[PDB]
Amino acid sequence: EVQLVQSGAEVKKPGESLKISCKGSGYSFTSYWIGWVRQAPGQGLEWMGWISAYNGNTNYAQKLQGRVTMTTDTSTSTAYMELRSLRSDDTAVYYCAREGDGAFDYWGQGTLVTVSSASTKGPSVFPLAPSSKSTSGGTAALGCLVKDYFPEPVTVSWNSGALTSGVHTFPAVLQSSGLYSLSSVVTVPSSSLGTQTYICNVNHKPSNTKVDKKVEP
Amino acid sequence: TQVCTGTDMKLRLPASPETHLDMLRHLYQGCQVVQGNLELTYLPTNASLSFLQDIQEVQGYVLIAHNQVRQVPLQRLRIVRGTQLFEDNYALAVLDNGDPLSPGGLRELQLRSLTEILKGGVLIQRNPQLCYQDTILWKDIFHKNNQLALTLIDTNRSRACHPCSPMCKGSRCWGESSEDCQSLTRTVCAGGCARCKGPLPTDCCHEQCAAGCTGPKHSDCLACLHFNHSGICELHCPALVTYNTDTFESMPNPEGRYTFGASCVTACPYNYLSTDVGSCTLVCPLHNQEVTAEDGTQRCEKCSKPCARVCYGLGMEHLREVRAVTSANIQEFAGCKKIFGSLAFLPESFDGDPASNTAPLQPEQLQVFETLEEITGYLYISAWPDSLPDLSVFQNLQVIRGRILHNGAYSLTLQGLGISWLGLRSLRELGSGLALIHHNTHLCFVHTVPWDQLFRNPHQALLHTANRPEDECVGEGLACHQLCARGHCWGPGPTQCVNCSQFLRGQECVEECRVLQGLPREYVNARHCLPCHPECQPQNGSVTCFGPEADQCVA
Amino acid sequence: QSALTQPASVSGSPGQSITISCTGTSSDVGGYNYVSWYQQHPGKAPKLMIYDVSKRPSGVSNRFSGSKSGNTASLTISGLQAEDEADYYCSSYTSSSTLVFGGGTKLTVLGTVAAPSVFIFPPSDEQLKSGTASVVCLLNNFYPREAKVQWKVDNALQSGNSQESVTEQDSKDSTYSLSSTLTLSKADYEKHKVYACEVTHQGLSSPVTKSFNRGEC
Ligand SMILES: *[C@H]1O[C@H](CO)[C@@H](O[C@@H]2O[C@H](CO)[C@@H](O)[C@H](O)[C@H]2NC(C)=O)[C@H](O)[C@H]1NC(C)=O
Repeated sequence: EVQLVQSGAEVKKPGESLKISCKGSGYSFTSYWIGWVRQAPGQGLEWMGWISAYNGNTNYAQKLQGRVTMTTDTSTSTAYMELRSLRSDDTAVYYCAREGDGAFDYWGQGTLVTVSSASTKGPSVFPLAPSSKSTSGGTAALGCLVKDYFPEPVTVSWNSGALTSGVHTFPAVLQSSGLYSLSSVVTVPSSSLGTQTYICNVNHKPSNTKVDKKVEP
Repeated sequence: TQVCTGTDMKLRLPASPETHLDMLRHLYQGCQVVQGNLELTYLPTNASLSFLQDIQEVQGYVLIAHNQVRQVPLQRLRIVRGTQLFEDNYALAVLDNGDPLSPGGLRELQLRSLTEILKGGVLIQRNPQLCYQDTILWKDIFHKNNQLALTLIDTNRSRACHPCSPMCKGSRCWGESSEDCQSLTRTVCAGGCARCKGPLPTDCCHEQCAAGCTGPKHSDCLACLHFNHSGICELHCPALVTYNTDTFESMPNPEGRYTFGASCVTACPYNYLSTDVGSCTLVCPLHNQEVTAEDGTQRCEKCSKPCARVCYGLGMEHLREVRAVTSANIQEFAGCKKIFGSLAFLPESFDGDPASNTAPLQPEQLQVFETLEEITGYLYISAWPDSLPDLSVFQNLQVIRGRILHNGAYSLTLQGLGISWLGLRSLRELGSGLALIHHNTHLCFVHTVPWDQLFRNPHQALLHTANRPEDECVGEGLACHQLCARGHCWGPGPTQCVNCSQFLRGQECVEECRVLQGLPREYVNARHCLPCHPECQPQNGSVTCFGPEADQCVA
Repeated sequence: QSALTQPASVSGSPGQSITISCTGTSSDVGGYNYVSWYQQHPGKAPKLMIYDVSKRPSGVSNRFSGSKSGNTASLTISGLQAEDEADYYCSSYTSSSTLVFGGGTKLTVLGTVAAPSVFIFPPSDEQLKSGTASVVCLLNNFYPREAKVQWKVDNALQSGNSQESVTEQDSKDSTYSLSSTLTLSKADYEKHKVYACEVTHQGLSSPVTKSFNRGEC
């Protein structure tokens, strides 16, 4: 089918240059234009520009000018957003999408590009705990915790994903110590708990520290 | 130059794909106006059409079909007239410009000067990569008085369209550029006037204009709706002769003009006959017959009793429906020196036609054309009996005029034949159009014909391919007999020279005539060698003759 | 340069139904009809609905219907099928050959003004050792988007340290959670014995409290 597949996520230091790739398939690549939009963490969509994959013509943003360059390569069906002189705050989601009548109908998966001055440190894996001391009259809650880490994201799956029930996770927040935190509680029966296996997959591929942390009474 | 003639192939498939574009480039190369039909079909995906780029008018319809080029550069085409129409409805047709078995296909019409369409409608269909056609306000293109404004546009696509340029007022464009924005010239005008260059009445175009204007005057037009007679647009051209109000006797009108296409012309162009009224034609009006001056040209004039009958060829009164020359009609050419019409000989002809019990034409009936010396329409040969090595039966043919061209382009066509040389010895001129000689395995002596000498207009050429290679001709020995001046022949021998750099005894070259020696005894005139009396001087003395009878041969 | 304006605001009541607005200038939406709308669910690409001002791709629900006099710019949803909550985006084509996005608006449907379930957590004898002792509270199921949290570090109304994020309006039961915890390095935890969390939400019967102690079992 129609597929727009982008690069793995990026982490870049101030002064450096980013270079995301977007490979389209299953549709005739030269036939359509390709555009680039980005989303700074919890914020608005921001159109960056578009490319003619047929003739190479490009419109850009007027705020990014000097600093962008989109290209394609017909032979390999790929588009190449390139953002130079990265300085913060370009941090965003960075989609590439296939352009219809001034409008995009098929996107890429996304590409988190993170630009901060600081280096990479992992999370703080902690099991908060519940017994009858934590009974609200017949149903329970429990979940691990994540505090003081870098950079995003932090997958918190629950029992190999083989329990998507009552699991309710929070936005990362920037602390006074400069690194984020959150939670991850599973609404499940204090009909069951402990007795049941509530294992949290607290990944951090930025640290590559796959952590299995099971929480029980 | 300025004017060219179109073509009339319709949808029919190019006999010589390898010369087909090379044809087109020749016809349209410098051309600003095409009296005829702009037909661009079958063009292969990577195919330079830069010659098309000067065309402003198309007098009949425009047909772009079965192509794969992605552009067809007619930015300058400005008005079509739809004199004639595709399927009798359309002044502009784009069909089937897709793919059949970086895709192929036309992507944007880009007809960005096309404001006028005088007669006929628009049919666009089956074009996979074609964008913006449905952006276009077609009723602004169609003339007011245009009776045939029906329109049949398809939008099925297999790709999608960028927006129109930001400069597009109302977002109607012939393509992705600013340059492609549809200029409006009819629906937005002040008052009921039919064309204008702006919304103010002050912008209204002179009523004689057609596509728009730089100003208010009939000097300020983009195209004339009737006749361009100098800087000025008028409804008709000045008459050729003013009458005397008492006598009513013709007096030559000093500032009088002929009409040629849509122009007021001083004198008719080369291959066209001028006429009593004031028109330039390819065919005389009803009660006329063709004249000729010592001045090489021809005129039409009226006749003394109901005119002396003449031979009509194919495509003409009576034969206008018939595909081919055949036994059922071969007799009808009994000893004609000049045929009004064309001859074509098809497989159909020499093979039988049992579909209506008509007999296979025999290699010897063809001799009816031995007297033939002028053809007004074209010659088209595609089958020809194996027996005959050449086209000798036309060895007295001296002019093919082209006035009617095969498929709109070819005065001379020999193809798929078996002949071994050409033998049109007395063919001194192809009046109009191009020759296409292709796919004749055994054809030598093409290279020898000085084809540049036959042609008249510079949009003319021979297109040849799949013939016997000259290398294989020079090699295997066949070549111009040494008596053939400047090396040009139509075949093997001294019978076949185009010019004789010694003398001519009949239809043959001879290094000397028999005025000194030699048996059946002779004498010399205008480079020839004519016989003397059955009984004049049998001698071995000096200069023994001077003439034909016993009147002048000195005894 | 030079974003369109929308309100983050629509609200509305399950069943039906309200409309978003765009709007922007003669040079953009007020001049072009290449005006398109997007539905973004949290942490996903945008969905394409609808384009040209008023038209729907395949699969897009009936009574998504944008149209209107420029310079606005007006998407409308009609039955509020329950899960239509998303951030919503208008975009337009531009006299500068550029795509331009509106600031977005957050659609959010109404329903029962529910009351919170409040479990009470620590962080762990795994947590404390690093020099950290976070006192924790979640806000399970409720409405609307504000209540009053008031930690009890042995009865002291501290302020600062009471961190905060918020999940998207729960997609099956129209509710909010909310992140409320306490910054507590191993320095500020020792001479306090009782630790309660009071969640004063307008939806319960009066301010409700549920309590954890420092060293039971
Ligand atoms: C008809 O009038 C004359 C034809 O003799 C044309 O005058 C030329 O046409 C264009 C621009 O007008 C240019 O080729 C030349 O600048 C003009 N003068 C020349 C050829 O020296 C005129 O174009 C024709 N007008 C129309 C409307 O067809």
